[PDB]
Amino acid sequence: IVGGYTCGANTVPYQVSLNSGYHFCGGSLINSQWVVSAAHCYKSGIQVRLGEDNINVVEGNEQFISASKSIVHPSYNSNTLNNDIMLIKLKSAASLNSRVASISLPTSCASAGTQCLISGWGNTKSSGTSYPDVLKCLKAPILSDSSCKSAYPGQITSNMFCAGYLEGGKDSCQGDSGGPVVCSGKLQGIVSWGSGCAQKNKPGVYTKVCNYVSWIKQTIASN
Ligand SMILES: NCc1ccc2c(c1)CCO2
Ligand SMILES: [Ca+2]
Repeated sequence: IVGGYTCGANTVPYQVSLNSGYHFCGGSLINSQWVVSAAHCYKSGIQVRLGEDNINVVEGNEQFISASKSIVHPSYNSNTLNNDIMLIKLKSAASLNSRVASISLPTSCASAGTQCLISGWGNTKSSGTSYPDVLKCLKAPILSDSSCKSAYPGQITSNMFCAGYLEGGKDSCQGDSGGPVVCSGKLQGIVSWGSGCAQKNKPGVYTKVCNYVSWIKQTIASN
């Protein structure tokens, strides 16, 4: 996250870290057994780390649970990033508490102008490279379809939205991938892509979660 703030420990209780020897992506806990992330975060050998603040220090609220199964969306295209969503099942159910909690799925698509919270352990510099240990946060609005399209000609599908600031300075960044965009207590986006971080006229692009709720529910019901 560039241009964000320190969230505070365990203040974003649905935020997980995906670890394969090191943090490599965010995700969102959506029930005791399942996490939502980006398809471009897929790999084998994932351990889900819940209850994290400092990802380099055991602070006392963590739960570490290995994935039993990954399900990339049927229609994910890794060249266009259309349908950039996957589900990860945990080998055991997480203990839910005030610091480890699921985030609700949307029942309707959010509108441009809605305020959201984006979080993660990604790079905090737009030029340069510095990875934080503790979780960073950013409040950012959803941008209109038209302005998203204008920023990225011929790249924004109906499964994507932009959020952030056209003036730049405040955005998600590499290592935030797969993490949440939460708006009014609902998971509306997944950190997906963009062009650099926090550049003028290049806001973040996010997977539009409301389009995937019935796939998510049916997948959970049979897996
Ligand atoms: N600035 C949005 C954005 C830019 C780059 C990036 C990500 C997000 C996740 C992977 O790398
Ligand atoms: Ca920790």
